[PDB]
Amino acid sequence: FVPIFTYGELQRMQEKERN
Amino acid sequence: LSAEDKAAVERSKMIEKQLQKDKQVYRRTLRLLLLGADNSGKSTIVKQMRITSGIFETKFQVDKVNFHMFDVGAQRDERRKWIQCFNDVTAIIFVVDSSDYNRLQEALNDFKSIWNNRWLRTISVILFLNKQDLLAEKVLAGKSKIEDYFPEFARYTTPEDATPEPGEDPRVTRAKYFIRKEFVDISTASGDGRHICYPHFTCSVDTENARRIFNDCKDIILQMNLREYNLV
Amino acid sequence: TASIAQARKLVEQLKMEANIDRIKVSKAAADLMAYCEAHAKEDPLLTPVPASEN
Amino acid sequence: VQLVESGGGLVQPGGSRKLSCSASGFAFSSFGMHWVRQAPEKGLEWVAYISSGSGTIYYADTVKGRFTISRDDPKNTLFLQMTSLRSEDTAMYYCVRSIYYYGSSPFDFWGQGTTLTVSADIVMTQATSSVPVTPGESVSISCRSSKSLLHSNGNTYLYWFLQRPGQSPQLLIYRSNLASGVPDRFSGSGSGTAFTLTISRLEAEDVGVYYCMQHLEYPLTFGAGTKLEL
Amino acid sequence: ELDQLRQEAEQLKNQIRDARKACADATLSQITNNIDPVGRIQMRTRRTLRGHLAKIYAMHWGTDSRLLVSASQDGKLIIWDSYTTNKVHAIPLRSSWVMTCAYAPSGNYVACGGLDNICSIYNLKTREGNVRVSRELAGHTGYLSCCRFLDDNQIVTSSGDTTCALWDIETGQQTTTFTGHTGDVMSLSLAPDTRLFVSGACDASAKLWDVREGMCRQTFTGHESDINAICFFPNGNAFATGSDDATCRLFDLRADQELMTYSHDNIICGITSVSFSKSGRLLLAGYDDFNCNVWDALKADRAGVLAGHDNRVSCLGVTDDGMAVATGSWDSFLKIWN
Amino acid sequence: CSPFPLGALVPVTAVCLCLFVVGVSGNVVTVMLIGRYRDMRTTTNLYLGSMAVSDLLILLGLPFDLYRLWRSRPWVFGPLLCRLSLYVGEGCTYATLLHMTALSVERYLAICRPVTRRRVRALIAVLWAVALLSAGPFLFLVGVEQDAEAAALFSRECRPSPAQLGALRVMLWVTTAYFFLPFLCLSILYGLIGRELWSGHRQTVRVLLVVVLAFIICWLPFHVGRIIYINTEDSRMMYFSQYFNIVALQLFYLSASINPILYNLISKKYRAAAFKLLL
Repeated sequence: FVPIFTYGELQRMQEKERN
Repeated sequence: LSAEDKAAVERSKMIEKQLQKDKQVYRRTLRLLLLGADNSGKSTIVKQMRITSGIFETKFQVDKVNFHMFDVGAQRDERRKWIQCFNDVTAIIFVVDSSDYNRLQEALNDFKSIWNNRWLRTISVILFLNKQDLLAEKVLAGKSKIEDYFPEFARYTTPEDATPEPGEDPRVTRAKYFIRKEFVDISTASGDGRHICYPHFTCSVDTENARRIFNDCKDIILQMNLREYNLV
Repeated sequence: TASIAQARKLVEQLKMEANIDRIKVSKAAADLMAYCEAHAKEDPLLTPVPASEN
Repeated sequence: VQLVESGGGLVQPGGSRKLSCSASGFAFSSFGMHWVRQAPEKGLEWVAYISSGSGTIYYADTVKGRFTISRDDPKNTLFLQMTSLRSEDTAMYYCVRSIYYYGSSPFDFWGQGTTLTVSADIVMTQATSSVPVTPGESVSISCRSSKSLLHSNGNTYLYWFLQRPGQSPQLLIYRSNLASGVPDRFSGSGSGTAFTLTISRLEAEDVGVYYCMQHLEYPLTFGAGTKLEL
Repeated sequence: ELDQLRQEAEQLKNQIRDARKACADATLSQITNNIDPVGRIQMRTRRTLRGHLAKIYAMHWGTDSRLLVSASQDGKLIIWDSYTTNKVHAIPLRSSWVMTCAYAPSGNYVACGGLDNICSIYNLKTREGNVRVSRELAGHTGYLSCCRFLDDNQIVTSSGDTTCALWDIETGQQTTTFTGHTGDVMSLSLAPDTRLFVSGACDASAKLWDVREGMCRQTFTGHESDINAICFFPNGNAFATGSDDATCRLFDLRADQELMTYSHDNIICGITSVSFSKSGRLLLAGYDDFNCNVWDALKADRAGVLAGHDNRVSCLGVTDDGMAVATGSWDSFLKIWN
Repeated sequence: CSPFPLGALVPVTAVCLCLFVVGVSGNVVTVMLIGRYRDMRTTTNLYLGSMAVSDLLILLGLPFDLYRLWRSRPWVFGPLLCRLSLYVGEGCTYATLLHMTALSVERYLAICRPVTRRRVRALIAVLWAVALLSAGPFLFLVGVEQDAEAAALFSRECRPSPAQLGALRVMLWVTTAYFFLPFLCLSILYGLIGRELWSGHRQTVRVLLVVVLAFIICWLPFHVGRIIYINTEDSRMMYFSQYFNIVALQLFYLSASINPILYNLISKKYRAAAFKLLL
């Protein structure tokens, strides 16, 4: 299991940075 | 299943346990073959290396390793048959007296026949050139020269990497190195990297014969491991 | 002398071998075939017997 | 081969006594040991059994738990720790060797035995308890078993023993097969449930009691015993 | 003098050759050409006997087809129960380099032989219950090649000293000596009548010997290498001999010449052991190719192949009733076929 | 905004397919040579065959993973499929590590000495059982798909659980034992073997050095990237961890494909058997 981020976690993280 | 059958099965299991126990001693004990002509001084080694008869067994232990050396008795010179039994052994101790320049051709032919055997293709041969003092005396007295037997002795030169022993004349060193090279010429022939010869110089009074055989067996076991354990 | 003795022994050995009643090959082959056929049914290897006899 | 038992004597009920037998002249480690008692004016009874190396041990229902058997292969001696002796346990015990393999003859040698004067099972039965016969006449002894002794392998596990007056039992037949040392006059044959022991010609030394035994299962059971009067 | 003797011997050999050729009215491959074929005989490993610490070299079946004895160079002789696969007895040999073994017809004694040049007979029916040495038959100036019991008191032994001898276990002396061969004898073959036996040596020839007279009557040739194995026909009038030339030949005592030749362009390995079935219809022979091929005794066609071993098949034995066959190899296994 | 855009994804996919093909071919050849020939079934040969089987089972996961990294929004064939996709791969990885450690220990005991088939088989079975048991939590902690009626249905592929991420973290922190201990073992054993042989021998020590260097360069980045993944706190950290983890994936597949090249193809008996099979 090589951890690889998915499209879902990119948008979640981006929405958190912009509050 | 009757009780007699169960008792027989129990006895069979006991015999199997006894055989498994004997395996621990059989696999650890290294078996070696001792060959040589009648003039060879193998008897002096057998008598001193104790650290219508047929096969003669000689057992000794050095460095906690038990070695079994076997010497052929009254068997005839028909070697191609009974030599098949001594296959799969660790090594074959081949002793030859290099001081007798007369019967060197017979010894070389025997070594070539043993090294080029179909069954001993994977068995190494430990070469021991016994009776080096007599050879030195004969080559220094000038009575019998090696040129009278081999025409190549007059053209052979001492190798550059030859490390002579202290207190030894250059003639004895050159003669022994020529003999070693003549033996290695046949040893390397048809080698194929599956078996290697180990030329060594020994004498009747040399008590270090058990250590040389021990080192040779260690090297052979190391090579066998490197081959089997996928390291060569 | 052992050479003459061995020669005489080999000579006498061939005399006893030459004076032997040798039959034709045809009759010997016929006898062998008859013997093989007389015991063909009594050979578990030639005829595999059921598992009840093994 | 020789077995000399020791440890017998007068013991009160509930006491403790250990019988000891000395083995010599054979491989004591390879042969299994058996204990068979003989009450006064009675038949034989199997006590216990031990295999080579103390790997398999069995006791009879009448002695299980109280008595324990042990052997000493290095010293070549057999021990029988008998605890909680009862008034009915008074009997002469015999030490018997046995070996189990294809062609073996178990119960071949019977020791001298020692006396201890205190203070489903295949039951064997013999319809003939006493048969007076004359010398030279062919004697025929019959035996009967409640369970068929014919195993799936086809072997008949029947044993015949002859105990002469004042001597230990002697093995005659172990399986039709004649035991070593026994004359060819004795012969045994029968079906899985019916057995017959026929003597070709009786002699003066053949007098005694004949005991039958089955070896189909561990709980060996002996017979009533057929005595022949001269 | 010697020249005239050699010329006379050559003339006698030529006369014997011409006589053997004159009696060759027809070959065995022509009379048996119309017989029904044997087909393919498939054999599967029924029992797998293991326990030997070294290579298995020799084995022999006794009178009872259930008991089996095998010889291994580890110094142990184990009696195997072919039905229950149980080890009956274990005999620790003094000499580890054993090369042959024999099982007496009565089942009471067994013999062995090897590089020790001494045939040791072990008693199995000892009253003490332990297997001990009965007699140490010595006198052979060479390794023992094969041993076979004639009865419960007499035994014939073969050695690599080019000489055979008939031993008497009662006294331990050679009652008859055979010195006609010119090579190391490899294997023996006793006739069913136990009155005659033919042996083969490294001289590529086999000679029929007599037990009582102690003289050779017939000499068979035709091989191009050393004869390692030999087995007599169940009837006792013929025998086969195996050699390293990968060609098995069938010789008849009545015809005094070869009858059939078994060979194949695909087999180049030597023959180690040869055996016959109960009726002699199937001829089984062991080869150095890790397999054991079965040949037709009347058609020379390969009826099957046994490839259950992973090393050289060193021995081969068929039970007296032909119910099962045993094959031993250097891989310390002894598998039973059928 | 897309993960690993097409600019750099095509070369990654190409190299992944090439390494997959190479590893599959090598594992198939090794298994065939080990099974068809009996003499090639020794203890070391059994270890190599088991390791090749494990690697092949890992390579059978490249197909699915190539699909995850290309399209992570669509389905992944259900939770059970993903859970087993992650479990078999992790178990085969642990088994390969344990087999490498056992082979190193055996080589040390054989060469640096001053063995039984049953014992070796039992040890291999115990190692396989331990590897399969250690990856147990991956069947419950992760592997569950996690998120107009069907527009709602999209955006779902294995992701770790949100609340149980701490469990995955503390587990991956313990998984480091599968790196430090095998690394130390291999290093020390190869150093001792070189000291004994080099101080034939030169080729052996060079092969051992190459093997250990490849092991390091291929496994250390994997654990480093995983530790970074479980330590992601900022957006740029995640952006860098994506590249680090894809590089770790490439190195892991390269190691899984070159394992037989370093272990099997370097042997003399293996090459002899391969030539005798092809001819």
